Amino acid sequence: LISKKRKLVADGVFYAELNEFFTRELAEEGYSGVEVRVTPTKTEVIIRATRTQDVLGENGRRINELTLLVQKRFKYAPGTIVLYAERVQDRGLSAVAQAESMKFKLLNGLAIRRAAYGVVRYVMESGAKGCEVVVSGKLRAARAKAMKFADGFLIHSGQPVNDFIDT
Amino acid sequence: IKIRITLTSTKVKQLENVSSNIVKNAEQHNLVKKGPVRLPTKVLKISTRKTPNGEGSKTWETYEMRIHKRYIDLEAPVQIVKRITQITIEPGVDVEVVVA
Amino acid sequence: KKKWSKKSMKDRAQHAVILDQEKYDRILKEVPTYRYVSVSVLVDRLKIGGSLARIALRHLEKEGIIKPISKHSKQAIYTRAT
Amino acid sequence: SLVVQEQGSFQHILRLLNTNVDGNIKIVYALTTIKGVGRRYSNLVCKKADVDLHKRAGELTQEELERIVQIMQNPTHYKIPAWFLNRQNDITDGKDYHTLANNVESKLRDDLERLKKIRAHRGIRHFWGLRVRGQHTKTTGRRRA
Amino acid sequence: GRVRTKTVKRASKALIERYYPKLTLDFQTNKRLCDEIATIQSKRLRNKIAGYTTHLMKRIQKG
Amino acid sequence: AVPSVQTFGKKKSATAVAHVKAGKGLIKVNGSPITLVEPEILRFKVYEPLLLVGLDKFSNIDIRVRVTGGGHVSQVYAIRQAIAKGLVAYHQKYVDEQSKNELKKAFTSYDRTLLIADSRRPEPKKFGGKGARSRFQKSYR
Amino acid sequence: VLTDQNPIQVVVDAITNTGPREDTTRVGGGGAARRQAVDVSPLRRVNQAIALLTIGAREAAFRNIKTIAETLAEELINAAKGSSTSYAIKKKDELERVAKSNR
Amino acid sequence: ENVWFSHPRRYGKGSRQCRVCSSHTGLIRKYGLNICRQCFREKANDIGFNKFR
Amino acid sequence: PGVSVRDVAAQDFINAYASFLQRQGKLEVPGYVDIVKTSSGNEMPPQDAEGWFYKRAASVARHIYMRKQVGVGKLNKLYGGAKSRGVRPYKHIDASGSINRKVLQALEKIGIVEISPKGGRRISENGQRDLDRIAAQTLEEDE
RNA sequence: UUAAUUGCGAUAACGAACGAGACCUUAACCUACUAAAUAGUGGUGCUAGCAUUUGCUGGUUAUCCACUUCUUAGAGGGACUAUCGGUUUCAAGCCGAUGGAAGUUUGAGGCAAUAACAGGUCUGUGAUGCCCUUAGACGUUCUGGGCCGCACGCGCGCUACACUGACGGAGCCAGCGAGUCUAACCUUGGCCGAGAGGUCUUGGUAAUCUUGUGAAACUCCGUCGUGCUGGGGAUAGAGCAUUGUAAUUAUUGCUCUUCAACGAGGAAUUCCUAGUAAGCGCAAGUCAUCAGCUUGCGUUGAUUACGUCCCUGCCCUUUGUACACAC
Repeated sequence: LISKKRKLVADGVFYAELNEFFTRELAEEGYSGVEVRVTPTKTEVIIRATRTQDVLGENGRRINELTLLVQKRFKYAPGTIVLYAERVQDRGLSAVAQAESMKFKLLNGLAIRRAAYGVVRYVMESGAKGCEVVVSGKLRAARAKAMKFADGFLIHSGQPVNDFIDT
Repeated sequence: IKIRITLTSTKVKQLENVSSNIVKNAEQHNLVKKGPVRLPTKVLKISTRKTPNGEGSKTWETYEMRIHKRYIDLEAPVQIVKRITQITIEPGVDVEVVVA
Repeated sequence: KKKWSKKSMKDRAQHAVILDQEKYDRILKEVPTYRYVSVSVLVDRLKIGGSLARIALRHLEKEGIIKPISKHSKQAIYTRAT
Repeated sequence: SLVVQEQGSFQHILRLLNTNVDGNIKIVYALTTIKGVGRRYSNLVCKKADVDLHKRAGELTQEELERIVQIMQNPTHYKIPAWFLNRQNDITDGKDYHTLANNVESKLRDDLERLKKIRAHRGIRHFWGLRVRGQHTKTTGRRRA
Repeated sequence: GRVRTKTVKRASKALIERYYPKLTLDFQTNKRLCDEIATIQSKRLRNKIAGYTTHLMKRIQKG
Repeated sequence: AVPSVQTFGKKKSATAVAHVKAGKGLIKVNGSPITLVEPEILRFKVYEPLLLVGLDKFSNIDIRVRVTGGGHVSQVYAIRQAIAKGLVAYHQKYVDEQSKNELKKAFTSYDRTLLIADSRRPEPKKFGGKGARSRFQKSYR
Repeated sequence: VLTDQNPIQVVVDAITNTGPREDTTRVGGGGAARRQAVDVSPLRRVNQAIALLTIGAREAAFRNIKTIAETLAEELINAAKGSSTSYAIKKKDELERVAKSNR
Repeated sequence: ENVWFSHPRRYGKGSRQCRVCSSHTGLIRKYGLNICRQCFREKANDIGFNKFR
Repeated sequence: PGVSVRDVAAQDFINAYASFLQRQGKLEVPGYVDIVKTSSGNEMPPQDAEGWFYKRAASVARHIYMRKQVGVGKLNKLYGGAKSRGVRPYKHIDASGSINRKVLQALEKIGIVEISPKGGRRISENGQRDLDRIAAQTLEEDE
C-alpha cells in the first residue's frame, strides 16, 4: 500500500514509542526489553521482565489495558494485538533493569556509593566478565563531579562493544 | 492462484534462513519454481551533526539503514498456500504475499 | 569611489579589418618565401586581422598555391609547396 | 570568396541616431554598440533586413542603411511579431514602444521621476542611491560612494 | 608495518611448541592445518597465525 | 553451436563487453565500426591492440564490443582492454597455446594495464572538506 | 614542418640544454637566511627544464593572438638552438648566474 | 471565538513538528520520521540505526 | 553489401544529406525560423541564419533513427546544456521545445517517422529506406 | 624496527586490564558454486531498412529454449610482504624482480583508554537545584513588520579578469539518492509558444516508472580576434506564469537590455601523495517558493614529494626551576 522504507521507519518509530512508554511506566515493574512478532493480522509483542507477577495485575487487567490502548489507537479488533510476559533467568543480564533499580534506589534515598556497589556486586554474582557504573552530578557538592566503579575487564571500542556489551 | 511472496526485512540471517527453509519446503513438496530473486541492498544514508547546538568543529556522522529484498512467484493451490501462511512462519522477517 | 588603477593606454596598432586591392596584392606578394604559414604568422607579419587572415587563406587555398596538411579547428598548420 | 571594392563613397565618420558610431566592424555589432540595442536585437534586425552577416558596416549601400534605420525605428513596417520591443505597456500610453540612444535615458528619467513623485519605495530607494532589487547591502557593494 | 601483535606471537609460540610435527614449511598446508587445529574467529587473524608459523618453520629449517 | 568467446574490459566506471567468434573479420563497437569514435587520438589508442597483433591472422574472425558506463577515456580504455582479452581468449580456446602465451607476453610488454585492470579505484569523500583529502579551509580571525 | 630534423630529437635536446645544471637552496643558519649553491639530479633537471618550458609557453601564449600550440613549438625551437631570448634558457642562465654568484 | 486560529499553518515549520519533543526547528522530515536531529541521535541506538562508517 | 548509418562518418554525411535535402526543398518550412535561439539556456542566436533548420531536422531524424522511441523532452535534454546563470554556477537547461515539437511534426508530415506506442515516435519503413538511400547517394556522389 | 608500553630483547620484577592492535562496513580478483519474462547472450515466424548477394539495429510478454560473460545475496576463496636477492647482537625488521588484485596494515571510515576544559548547550523537550509572571503575566494566539536593515572591517564561498578562448551547429557517458492512502510527489504523453506557462489517465510503493538521468566540461566543423571588447556578467527599466487567498525591501524561471569593478592581486596564510590537488557536474538535506551552502557520488584528471626538525605542533627520556588556577 505505502512504501516499504516509510513502512519500516514507522515500525522503528513505533518500537521507540513503545519502548519509551514501557521504560517510563513499567520500569518500576521491572521492565527489561521487548521484541515485536509480526504475523498476518496479528501483532505479538514479547516482554522479558523481572517483576512479572506484579506487572501482570489481578487477572490480567493491566495487560488488557496495555493491549486495548494500542488496539483502539490503530482500530485493531480485540485480540489482534497481543503482548506476552515472561521472566528471564540471570536478571543481572539487563542493563536497563539494573538502571531503573538503582534509579528508584536514589529517589528512595540510599547512599550512592553503597547502592552502586550493591548493584555491581549483584551483577558480579550474576556472572559478568566486567561491570562498570558511573554516577555523575552533584554528590553533596555544588560542583558536578563524575565518579565510577568497575570490575573485571570492560572493552571500550569495536564491534565487540557493538554486540557483546550492554549499556 | 498466481501469487508472489516477498520478504523486505533487515535481519540478514533471519531472511537467509527463511529463504532457505521456504526453498527446502517447496522443493520437498515438489512445486516447480525459479530461485529467489534477490534485489540490490538498498542503503538509506541520513547525515546529522553530532552537536545539538551550533558549536564545536563541523563534525558529521551518517546513520545508515540496510534493506534486503527477496521475492518468489508461486502458483500453488489454495489449501497449500493456507498451509504455508499458517506454518513455517519465522519472525523477524517482514514477509507479504500479493497476487500478480 | 576610487578608480584604483593605472589604466595606461595601449599601442593602438594598425591591424587591418577591411581589405582593399592595395592590401590584397600586398599580401599576395608577401606570402611567398615564407616556410611556415599560419593565422598567427599572417597577423604578426602583415599586421592584418583574424577575419582577413582566414579569408585570404581560404581564397588562396581555393586558387591553389600551397597544399595544406591539417585543417584542425583552433590550430591551422600550413606549408608551401615548392 | 566574394570581394567588393569600396570607392570614395565611404566616409571615415558616420553620424546616425545623433551619436558618433565607428564602422569598419561587423554590421551586427556596429548596431550593438548603439545605446539601447544589443546582441540579439541587432542580429534579428539584420536578419529581417536580409544583409550578409560576414559583411562589415562600412561596406553597405544607401538603401541598406535606410532599411536598417527603417527596421530600427519601426518594426511594424517590416511585419515584426511586435513583442520584440524593449519598453512595452508603459505608463504614458500603455502600449508597445521602442527605445534608442536618447530614448532609453529619457524614459528612464520619466518613469523614475514618476516613482519619486508618487513617493514609492522603489523611487525613494533610487533617490537615496541604494539597492532596489532587495539585495543585501550590509557588506557587499560598498564601492558606490 | 609488517610486525605482528603479541597475540600472534603467543599463538605461534604455543601452537608450535606442541604442534611441530603436524605442520611444515608449506604455506597453504600451514594455513589448512592451523585453521582446523585452532578456533579462530577471524579469517585475517588465521592468515596472520599461518604466516607467522611459516616464518618460524623457515627459521627452524636451518639452525 | 557457434564457437564464441565473451570477455570484458574495465576502468573507473566503463564496462565494455566483447564477443569474439568466427565471422568475416571486422571489429565493431556499439553497433559501429571502431573507426568512428572520432577523437582522432583515442582512435589510435583503441587501435593499439590491433596494430600490435596484426589483423591478417583474423580474416574470418569478428569482434562485437558493446560499451557502457564511464566517460570517453574510460570507455575507450575498456574497449582496448576488452578487444585484447577477447583476442587472447580466442587464441587460447581455438588456437595454439604456444601462440597464446607469446601473444599475452607481447600484451604485457606493450603495457601491463591492458590485461590487468587499474587498481586506482575512487576514493570516498570525507565530511569536513570538499574532497577526499582536501579540507575546507582554516581561518584564525 | 619547420627545421625538418627529428622533432623528438630537437625537443629532447631542448630539454637537456634547458635543464638547470646548478642552482641554490636556502639555508637558515641563524641571524639571517642565506643561500648555498648545489648541483642537482637529472630527474629534477629534466622536470625543471620542462616546467620552465611550459611556464614560458603559457606566459607567451597568455593574452595574444599567438596560439599555445605554435608558441610552444617556437619555444622548443629556441630552447633547442639557443638565442638568449627564450624564457626557458633566459631563466636557466639566470639561475646559473645566481647560483655561481651566491657560491 | 472562531477566529482564534485564523492564520493558516498548511506549510512551513508551522506544520512540521517533531514526534518526540515537539520541535519545530531542526525537524528532519526525510522518510517521514518527523523527529528532531538530537532525538534521532538518542534513539538510533535503540531503534536500530547503527553507525558503521 | 548493405551500409547502415552507424557505419559512416557523422559530420560529412550529415552535411551532404543536408545539402541534398535543401536542394530537394519540398518540406513546407514553417517560417518562424531565424527568431529563436534553439534553447532557453542559450544567450546568443545561431550563426547560419538562412539555414540550420534542415540541419536540426536531419539531426533529430538521425537520432530517432538510431534510438527506438524518444520524445520532445528527450530531444530537449539532449540538445540543451548549461546556461551561464550569472555568477551562479552552471546547471543543465533544456533546449527549445517548440522547435523540437515542430520538427517532430514536420518529420511526421514527410513520413520519415510515425507515432509509437509507449509514447514517442518510431521510424517508418519509407523513412528508413529514403534516409539510407540518400546515404548511399552521398557515398556515391561525395567523390 | 614499526604508525603505535607494536614487538624483539635486556632486566626487582612477575602476573593482569584498557587504549592501540585486533573488530565491522565500503571499493578493488573469480569468465568458478547456488540464482535473474523487473535485461541480455546466443536460434526462428511478424520483421522493415540498407536492400536483391551469404551482414547490423531494435520492438512482437503464457510466442518455443541453456546461462549470467554485462543490474545482484551468500559457508564464498585470496595478499599473510607469497617466492628470491641485500643490511641488522644478521632476532624483530627495512630496500628491491613478478605472474597474482593492490606487497605504504590493499585502501577509506565507525567505535575509540585514564583524567580534564569551568569549552558549547537551560533556544530539544510535562527535567531539574536557585531567582522571574501569577493575573493590564514572560501562559496559547491574530494583523503588520523585523532578523534582508548600511558609513565601515573581517570568514568558507560562486563567477571572473579571455584565445587551452567566448559564442553557434552536430557525436555520447555512470554513480551515491528521493518519489502519492485517506494525501496527491517524482512528473512518461497529444497539444497551443521566443522561452517560462496552461489539460486525463495511462508509470510507480518503487532491479519494473520518473531515470540509457542523452549532466557538465568533453570530440568535429564554424563567427570574433586583443578593443575592458563578441571577455566579465550586474547595476538600472519593460514585459510574460506555475508558489503562496497574501512578492512588496526585484522570492522565483525566460526575452530584450545594462556593458558597471575586474588586465592573475601587497604583507599574509588553507588542502595535498594517489584516480588523489584541482576542474566539471549530479542526487539528497533543509523543499509551499528559493543554493552560489552542506552530506555523498560520478567524469576529465597532473608534474610535483619517499626527507627534515628550520618555523609551527605531538610523545618519551634526561635536566633546571624561587612555577603548582601551573610561563
